Amino acid sequence: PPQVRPSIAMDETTQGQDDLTHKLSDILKANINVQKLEMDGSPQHIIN
Amino acid sequence: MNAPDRFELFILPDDVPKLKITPDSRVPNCIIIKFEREDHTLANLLREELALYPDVTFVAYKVEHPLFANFVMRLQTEEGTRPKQALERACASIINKLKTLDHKFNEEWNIKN
Amino acid sequence: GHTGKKLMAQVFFGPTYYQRLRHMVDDKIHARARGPVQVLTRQPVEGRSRD
RNA sequence: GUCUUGGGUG
Repeated sequence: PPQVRPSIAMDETTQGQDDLTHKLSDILKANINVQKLEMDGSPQHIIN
Repeated sequence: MNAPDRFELFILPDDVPKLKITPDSRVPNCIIIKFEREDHTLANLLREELALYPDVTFVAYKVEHPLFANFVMRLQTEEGTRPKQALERACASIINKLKTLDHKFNEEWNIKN
Repeated sequence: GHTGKKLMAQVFFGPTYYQRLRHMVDDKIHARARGPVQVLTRQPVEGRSRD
């Protein structure tokens, strides 16, 4: 939940996500990129 | 921010008496006096005046804390005498001594002119 | 000073150069009953200036 | 309101 990775406020209008949130976003991007290889051309040096 | 006022040393509040007398029951004919808003100036004067009376058997004072402007005085007297009466007697005697001292100082100062 | 009586011992007395250091008690005294907490842990924040 | 760096105190 967001409690484990809360955001914060820089100057009254700004927020950066916690490290875990950006890490989870990167994991999601990696997952979707994986689901973009077994659906089309993939010369075995991109799947790995 | 925690400093008390410099006039609470001498200015008596309205809820604080100047003088408060309680008896010491352990020994006969003894009383404990707390003087508020006073210091060593009155205490030592009174103590050394009272210590020289024949009928005063015990007299002492202390200032329990320097940050609080009061002192407490223990005074005992013999059977006939009351410590209170000895206290007025000492006050009157010191008043007379200061009056004589003032008269002689003024005369001396005039002669020096 | 209280009695005007002489002190039985004599006192080493004279001028000495002293310094006023930057550490004053009024810059250090801090108390907290309840106040702001941290976002993540919900525990009291760190700092005299932050309460 | 957050992270690092630096100067310090007992």
